[PDB]
Amino acid sequence: GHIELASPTAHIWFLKSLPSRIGLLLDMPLRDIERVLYFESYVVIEGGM
Amino acid sequence: ISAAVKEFFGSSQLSQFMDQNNPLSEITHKRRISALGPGGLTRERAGFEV
Amino acid sequence: HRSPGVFFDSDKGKTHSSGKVLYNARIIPYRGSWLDFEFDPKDNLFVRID
DNA sequence: AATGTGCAACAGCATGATCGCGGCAAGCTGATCGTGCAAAAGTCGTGCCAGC
RNA sequence: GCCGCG
DNA sequence: GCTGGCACGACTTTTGCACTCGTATATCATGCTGTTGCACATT
Repeated sequence: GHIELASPTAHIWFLKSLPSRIGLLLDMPLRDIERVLYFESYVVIEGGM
Repeated sequence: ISAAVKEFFGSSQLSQFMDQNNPLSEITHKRRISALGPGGLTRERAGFEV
Repeated sequence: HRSPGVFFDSDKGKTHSSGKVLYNARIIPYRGSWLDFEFDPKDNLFVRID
């Protein structure tokens, strides 16, 4: 069986461990991703102009 | 009131079945000092000195 | 259990591996929250609530 | 002579801290409403024929 | 959760 | 003639339905990572 989440969610397995896989894949500190993942701050994409 | 007093008297850290082998084990269990308990310390959290 | 009051401790002086002995005072109430006063090896007072 | 870079010290957090066995109580405690309507399903009081 | 056994 | 299990027209019960408001600590021992402070080479 399975559950459709209707909203993307993060895997605590990879987000929260001392060598954070997603954190160093993004080349950005864990605190920024933790803050953006809990709606404390936004993150922008593209916006070259 | 009744729930709190019964919960303490029946199901608590320091209210245990009294041993009944001989009168000696009874009398020993009655006058016992336990360092554990609610406001006390846990087994794994005690060092050599205690 | 520990009688409520004031207790000074020395942590045996092996915390920062510099040989500097750190003294900490602690106020334990019968019911409430404790107070800690601790020393930073740079010789700075510090207070710890709860 | 003022300046940018790489190295090191201090704080916070994750991890694990023996193996079997026996016995006794108490928690183990655990619920999302109604909604009001068709739509369906089921049920009940009643009448039916077939066996003795 | 507690107590004990080697 | 006497009796004892089968169907029918009202009544009665269930069910999707998906729709909103609504009290505590005190084990050390170790390793790893991140932030900040400081010595050294540079124009």
